[PDB]
Amino acid sequence: RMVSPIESAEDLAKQTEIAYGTLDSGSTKEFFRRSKIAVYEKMWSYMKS
Amino acid sequence: RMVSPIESAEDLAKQTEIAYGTLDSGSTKEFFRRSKIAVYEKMWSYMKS
Amino acid sequence: IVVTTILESPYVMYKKNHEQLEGNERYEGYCVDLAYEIAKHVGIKYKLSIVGDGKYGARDPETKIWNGMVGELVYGRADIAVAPLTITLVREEVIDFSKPFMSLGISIMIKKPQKSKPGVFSFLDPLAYEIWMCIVF
Amino acid sequence: LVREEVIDFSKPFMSLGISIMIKKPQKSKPGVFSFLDPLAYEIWMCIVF
Amino acid sequence: NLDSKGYGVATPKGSALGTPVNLAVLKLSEQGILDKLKNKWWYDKGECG
Amino acid sequence: NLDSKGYGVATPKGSALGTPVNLAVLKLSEQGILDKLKNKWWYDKGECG
Repeated sequence: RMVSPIESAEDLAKQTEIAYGTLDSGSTKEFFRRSKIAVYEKMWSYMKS
Repeated sequence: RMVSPIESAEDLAKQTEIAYGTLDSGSTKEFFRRSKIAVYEKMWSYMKS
Repeated sequence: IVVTTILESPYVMYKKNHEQLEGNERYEGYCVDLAYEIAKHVGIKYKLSIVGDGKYGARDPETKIWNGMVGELVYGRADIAVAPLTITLVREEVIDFSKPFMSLGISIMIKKPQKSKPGVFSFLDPLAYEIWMCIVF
Repeated sequence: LVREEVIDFSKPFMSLGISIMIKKPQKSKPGVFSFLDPLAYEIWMCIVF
Repeated sequence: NLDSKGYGVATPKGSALGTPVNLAVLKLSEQGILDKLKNKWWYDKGECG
Repeated sequence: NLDSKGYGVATPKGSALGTPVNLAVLKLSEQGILDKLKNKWWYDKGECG
């Protein structure tokens, strides 16, 4: 009864057992590269590394 | 719920099951050697012997 | 301006393709960014250098010669050292230190606690030992 | 920074920061007859009736 | 922590970059840039989450 | 802590006591005298247990 699925980008960033990515050389990749939001910056660092 | 057996230097000093150490030659070892505080004095006594 | 440094993660690191890279673009890490920001604020052109012997700095008790980054600064081989160089009395007597950009200390590392194999008589764990004794009484 | 421009500060003789102070949580002392807590008083009374 | 230490930006004695570097460090500290770098390089790139 | 700050011993700009005071504070820090004084005035005289 306590299980909660992923429901936002913060949930993706916090966890580590689910990988995530995006199309290479696209608009989403540029969005994540240029983002100044903490969660999106963390996501960019993860995907790049 | 997982509880760590150690939560401070005092806990390290009191117990004896868990060993502890430092580098063979470094700033930490010199700090413990020169320490005049009772807790760190006891920790140094344990580590040297 | 020569910025002496020591290769120590995460302070300084080699990029995944540092072989094809030249100059400051080779390196990355906390102190690379710190040197970049300090140069920006002071407005200077700087080149990162890795001290040859890879030592923070100490005085030879026999030759009385400083080594490492402190040696580079003392003898004029470097202009600034952006590295995890602790502020100490001996070093402070031969160089100038800025205020601590990072504060640290001695701390305890322990393996993360992990679920232990159940004991043989772990079925008595829900109730305290005093409860069992008083139940018998 | 503002002060450092007009006076000379030595190295920090004591480090600090911004921290949160909260009223210490009162220790929980179970009542003598707290084993009746799961059910309301009216439930016990109506059970007797 | 069992003691207090700090990392500094060393400079040769009498150099003109001493005061500018000290003030740059203080500025970066007050602007939160040092904390941002610490978080980026310790936790954003951390592999544990 | 939400940030990192430090207390320092101030002096007039260009004063002759600047470097002696700085070295004295560093020596006290390395000798454990500052930690001893803090422990004395915070916990040894601590009304709480």
